[PDB]
Amino acid sequence: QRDLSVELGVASNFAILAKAGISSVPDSAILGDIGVSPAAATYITGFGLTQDSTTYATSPQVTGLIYAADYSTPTPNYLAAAVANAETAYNQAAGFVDPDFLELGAGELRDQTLVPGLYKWTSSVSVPTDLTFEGNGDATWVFQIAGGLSLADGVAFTLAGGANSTNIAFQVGDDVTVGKGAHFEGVLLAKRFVTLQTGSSLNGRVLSQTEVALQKATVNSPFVPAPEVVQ
Amino acid sequence: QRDLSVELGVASNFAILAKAGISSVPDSAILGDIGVSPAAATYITGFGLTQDSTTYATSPQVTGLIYAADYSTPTPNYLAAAVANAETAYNQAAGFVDPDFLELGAGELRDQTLVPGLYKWTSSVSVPTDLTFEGNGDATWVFQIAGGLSLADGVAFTLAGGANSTNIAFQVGDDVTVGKGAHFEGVLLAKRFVTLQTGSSLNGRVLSQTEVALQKATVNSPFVPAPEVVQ
Ligand SMILES: *[C@@H]1O[C@H](CO)[C@@H](O[C@H]2O[C@H](CO)[C@@H](O[C@@H]3O[C@H](CO[C@@H]4O[C@H](CO)[C@@H](O)[C@H](O)[C@@H]4O)[C@@H](O)[C@H](O)[C@@H]3O)[C@H](O)[C@H]2NC(C)=O)[C@H](O)[C@H]1NC(C)=O
Ligand SMILES: *[C@@H]1O[C@H](CO)[C@@H](O[C@H]2O[C@H](CO)[C@@H](O[C@@H]3O[C@H](CO[C@@H]4O[C@H](CO)[C@@H](O)[C@H](O)[C@@H]4O)[C@@H](O)[C@H](O)[C@@H]3O)[C@H](O)[C@H]2NC(C)=O)[C@H](O)[C@H]1NC(C)=O
Repeated sequence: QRDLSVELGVASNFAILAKAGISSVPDSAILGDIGVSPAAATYITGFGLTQDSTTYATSPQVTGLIYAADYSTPTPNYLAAAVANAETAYNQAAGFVDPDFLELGAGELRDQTLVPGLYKWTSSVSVPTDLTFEGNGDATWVFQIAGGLSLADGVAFTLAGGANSTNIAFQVGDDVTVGKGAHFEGVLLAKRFVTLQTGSSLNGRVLSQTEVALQKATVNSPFVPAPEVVQ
Repeated sequence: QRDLSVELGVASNFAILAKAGISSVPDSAILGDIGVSPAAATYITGFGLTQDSTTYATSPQVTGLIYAADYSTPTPNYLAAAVANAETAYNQAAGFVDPDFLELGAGELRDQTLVPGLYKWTSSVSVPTDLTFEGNGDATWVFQIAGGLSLADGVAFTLAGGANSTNIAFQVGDDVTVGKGAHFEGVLLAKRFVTLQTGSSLNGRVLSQTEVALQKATVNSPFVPAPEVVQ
């Protein structure tokens, strides 16, 4: 019943967006664009970046484009808006009041099934086992985590009942780590570091205010609609 | 006392933004960028556009850059966001309830002094004489006009008491016309056509969902902060 949609603005153009840097131990696999701002291109590492034709770059690990804050106009302002929009989104997700679940499992989410609503914690959160999201194509979930977030090696987020991960948002105050072969679902609004350990995969987006590290990770963000030109 | 700020997102990057076209009878003089989307560059007329180096154009009449929806990546998505943000802003300005002034002067604003607040009309609005905005550096005004808006030749909008035109918004449902040598203050959220007649001037921005016509007009939009790069 409650609308806990989070608005992402330009950030919904990005598989990954980071303020300070993005790194990869290859081969990672990214479906969607990636960007850093205010960081310049030197802080996107492990991608073997080739430039054009000079407002973006390409990389074999990115199906899509790579944007850095020191690229040619209008990328800088394109990125600044994505970043500010990402900050706006973080703060909205954190802004929600009157949670439905408070301190659930003392921070440990074990063989859980999460119904739609607001989940808050004052601690870190560990997911030792598979976690299920159940509700309809329109149900929204928001998670407010004041500490860090981890998923144990091999755990999967799975969707049930028609749940859509464009409607799942994680606001996290401290470092996030997705263990090896683990699977993540939703939009990751991280104030600090994010690490996607080897062979981990993520259906959603990663928006970090510091740094994003991928270790042979797979990131699949939703497609962007082609803005339709009037010739 | 009331916060009637309107959020413009990427549109605050633009002196002028239009959906269907921008035209000029030269020399107009624009401080700030201009853009059309979803329209392509063929619909920016009278500007003698030179292209780069291919994601934007220049024109002697534009101190700043020109963006069209058919320019090279990432301009299309840069523009789509500016445009959608402009639509969001229009709808917010129209969305406000409980006006302070309703049907003021039966649509005619004559030797008026407008205090901060919500002004609504179900009609068109004519300004036959100079109009004064009085309030502080933080006071906000919003105008909801269901019909058109005109300023008579030679009339000026003037600011008093520390009023700031970044805090003045006009939402207008039908064509706008600023007469010859007339002077406009504020953000113009126009659902249809906008015409700035010969020698008219505007301190603010013009955001139109159809077409913008300038006739030797002067448009001065607020400066955009350089997003500050981390090399
Ligand atoms: C999870 O939830 C996501 C968030 O909504 C869904 O995203 C999609 O939802 C619908 C999937 O079909 C899409 O709605 C469709 O939109 C098209 C748009 O086409 C054009 O739209 C123009 C307006 O901009 C119009 O001129 C005209 O309608 C034109 O056709 C529309 O045609 C369809 O009728 C339908 O309304 C929606 O656009 C899309 N959203 C995004 C962000 O891409 C996911 O589908 C959903 N997935 C699952 C597994 O549940
Ligand atoms: C009309 O109202 C406009 C809307 O506010 C005003 O716009 C300006 O307002 C202030 C004019 O001085 C500006 O505030 C200043 O912001 C600078 C920012 O500098 C840097 O900011 C970083 C954060 O992003 C920080 O790292 C650090 O602060 C750094 O210095 C700040 O330094 C100043 O202390 C001050 O706060 C404001 O930025 C600016 N807004 C815009 C949109 O440009 C107009 O000034 C006002 N004009 C009139 C005539 O009343």
